[PDB]
Amino acid sequence: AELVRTDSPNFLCSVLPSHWRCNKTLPVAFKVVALGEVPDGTVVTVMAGNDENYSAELRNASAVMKNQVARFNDLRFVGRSGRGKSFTLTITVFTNPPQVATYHRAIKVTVDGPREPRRH
Amino acid sequence: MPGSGQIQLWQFLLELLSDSANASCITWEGTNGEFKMTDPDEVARRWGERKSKPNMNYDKLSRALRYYYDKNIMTKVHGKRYAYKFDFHGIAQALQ
DNA sequence: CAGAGGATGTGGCTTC
DNA sequence: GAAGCCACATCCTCTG
Repeated sequence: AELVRTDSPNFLCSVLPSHWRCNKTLPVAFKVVALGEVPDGTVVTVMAGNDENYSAELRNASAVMKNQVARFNDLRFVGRSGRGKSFTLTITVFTNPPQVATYHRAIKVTVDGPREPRRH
Repeated sequence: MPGSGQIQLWQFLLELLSDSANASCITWEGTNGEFKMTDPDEVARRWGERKSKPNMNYDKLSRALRYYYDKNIMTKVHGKRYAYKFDFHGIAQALQ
């Protein structure tokens, strides 16, 4: 799969698309990579961060690190960001010490995913 | 609230209960909230007549009604041939 | 076979 | 006015 940069250069994650609908089977499931050697078994949770509603509702939000690559069976975004607004979703790794990479402008969570707009 | 301007099911369905002349297709069943279903496929037909949706059937209209459960508008009378009931003590927090 | 239910497009309608 | 809502439409699936 394809990766993108982070706000901790020690870890990387999936290319979560521009704009999507409230609660869909993601078009590409979520991979989270450990460059720094991590005990394969450590837990990873995510929290949708936005100046508005700073904790949105998520499902299958917790995942297990395995072979230095934590993957999420199927993460789903329920709690909406707002108009033009995206999520700076936080990414936790439960270790000693635990570490996080902030991730600005992750994905726009609205009611319609961008359907080819109206024909009137 | 948006029931006013654009037509609903529950707002529409009860144009037919209250009106005596549509008992051909439905009726109030008892003192407590319940409702019977006369023609299961003439009902859906008129909801097509309003919605401009000629392909409409029971299976289609019905699904829409089964959404209502999780939102606390109405509920099912279990095992009864095509009979549910309205939750009003909730319609008024849903129009509070 | 009805009935609860996930998924996903649809059309009308407020909000920026 | 596209961008967010909304409340069905449509659909194919199980499992009581």
